[PDB]
Amino acid sequence: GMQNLKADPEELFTKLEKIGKGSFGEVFKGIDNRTQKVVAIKIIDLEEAEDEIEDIQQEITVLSQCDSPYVTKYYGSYLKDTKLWIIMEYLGGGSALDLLEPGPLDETQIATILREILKGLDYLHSEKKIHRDIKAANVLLSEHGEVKLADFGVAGQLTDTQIKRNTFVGTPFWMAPEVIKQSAYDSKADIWSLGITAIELARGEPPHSELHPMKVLFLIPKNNPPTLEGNYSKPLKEFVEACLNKEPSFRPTAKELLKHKFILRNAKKTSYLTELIDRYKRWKAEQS
Ligand SMILES: CN1CCN(CCOc2cc(OC3CCOCC3)c3c(Nc4c(Cl)ccc5c4OCO5)ncnc3c2)CC1
Repeated sequence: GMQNLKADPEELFTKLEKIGKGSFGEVFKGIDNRTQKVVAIKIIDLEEAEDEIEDIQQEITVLSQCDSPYVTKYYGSYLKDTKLWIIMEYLGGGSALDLLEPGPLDETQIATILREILKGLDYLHSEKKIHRDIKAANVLLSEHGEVKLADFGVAGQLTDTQIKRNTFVGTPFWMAPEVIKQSAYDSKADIWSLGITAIELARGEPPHSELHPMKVLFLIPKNNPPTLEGNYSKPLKEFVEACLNKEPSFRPTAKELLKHKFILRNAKKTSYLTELIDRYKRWKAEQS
């Protein structure tokens, strides 16, 4: 099971104020009392959240096996009475979805964000892991513009005896057709979700965003794949099209997409993304 579970978290960390909800539990800011670095603490009431427990175990397992600058760093899991503390690196720049709220991105920002997402997917997929919930809300940034994949709550693991998954998980607007159909699928599902995320970064919202999620559960397998419509560069449109193939084996790998024209021509230093982070802080501060 979970061999490296720890105890007595408050000997090592200080729990500070609530900073969000992780659907499983609450998320708190915290301090590593050893380094004085800020951490993010997700507290899960084990007494309450009873059948997502197998998902909790899954999230912990996957995280404890990841070591990448492009994946939210995992400190450890701590048992404390009826509570499980999952302690991770704090990322202060908000999510990519947050950064969209004040207005449109330009294609340099879109490419920069996508390139780092792609480095994350390359890492995960090389580790036979599948994120299965790629969307802007699960892409978090440090206050200086580093970009990491977050929320491994439904991440899947492939093995020598299980080469495909088939579980119905993810977020409907971003889900690949084969996942909705619960066919046998793999990392190529993440590549479809990446394509929807590209549209989301460009347009602000995924295709079908105004419809009830249950509707899209039939629309996505039925309809032709979405395309990126509007006045965007040809390489961006082709990048999206490449990802959004109904046939999974025809989608490129993350490795391959890192050499796409759109990425090569437009991605720049992640530090430039602090402009976006500042735009959000400004916007959020004057929001009524
Ligand atoms: C103007 N600003 C307001 C302050 N803000 C800081 C952003 O704060 C976070 C919030 C987190 O919680 C998430 C809840 C789900 O949506 C995304 C935000 C962070 C986070 N969450 C987290 C997730 Cl998603 C999954 C497992 C976890 C987690 O914490 C420990 O275990 N992780 C890291 N940093 C967070 C910072 C800036 C803008």
